[PDB]
Amino acid sequence: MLKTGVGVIRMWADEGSRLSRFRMLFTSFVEPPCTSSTFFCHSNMCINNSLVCNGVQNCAYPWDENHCKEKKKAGLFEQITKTHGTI
Amino acid sequence: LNPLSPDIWMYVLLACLGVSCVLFVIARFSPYEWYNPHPCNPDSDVVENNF
Ligand SMILES: CCCCCCCC/C=C\CCCCCCCC(=O)O[C@@H](COC(=O)CCCCCCCCCCCCCCC)COP(=O)([O-])OCC[N+](C)(C)C
Ligand SMILES: *[C@@H]1O[C@H](CO)[C@@H](O)[C@H](O)[C@H]1NC(C)=O
Repeated sequence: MLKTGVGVIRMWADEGSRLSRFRMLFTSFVEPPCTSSTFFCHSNMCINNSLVCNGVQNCAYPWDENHCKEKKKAGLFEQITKTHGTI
Repeated sequence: LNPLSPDIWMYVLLACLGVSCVLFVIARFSPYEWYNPHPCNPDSDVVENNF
């Protein structure tokens, strides 16, 4: 967790150690008391509300990614299809 | 109402409507179900069906 808003991530690699790879995810955040256009994860996060349901973790434990799946709840109406809704 | 799935509760309820229509057709079609009522007066062509 950096202190400024600027970081200079590098990677050194020798000719032999060329296959070495990484993949990161940098996320902007502000102080605790968030507002509109900002979602609040705890421990000093004000990630953008676009980052909620982004499909990626933009925090700690996946808090931005929850209650974001809604399909259907039914009984025999769930199976009006090639299941027993034909029979 | 849970120990049978809600397609079985529909298949049972369609079976009661199924078999009772099958039983009513066969009872009117079968010539042995048409018994003769009035055993006190056993001479009349008034054979009945209770189904
Ligand atoms: C006047 C006419 C009279 C007839 C109709 C009167 C109305 C009747 C009233 C109500 C209707 C009957 C019950 C309600 C609806 C059916 C429910 C059902 O699930 O289907 C059932 C039967 O249907 C089939 O799936 C076909 C199976 C082929 C063989 C069936 C024998 C019939 C032929 C007779 C052979 C001659 C025998 C002669 C003596 C030896 C079984 O379904 P399933 O396939 O097992 O399920 C798949 C299982 N799976 C999901 C795990 C894969
Ligand atoms: C951050 O803010 C808005 C929410 O107001 C969000 O929808 C958008 O994707 C983001 N915009 C930028 C420029 O990062």
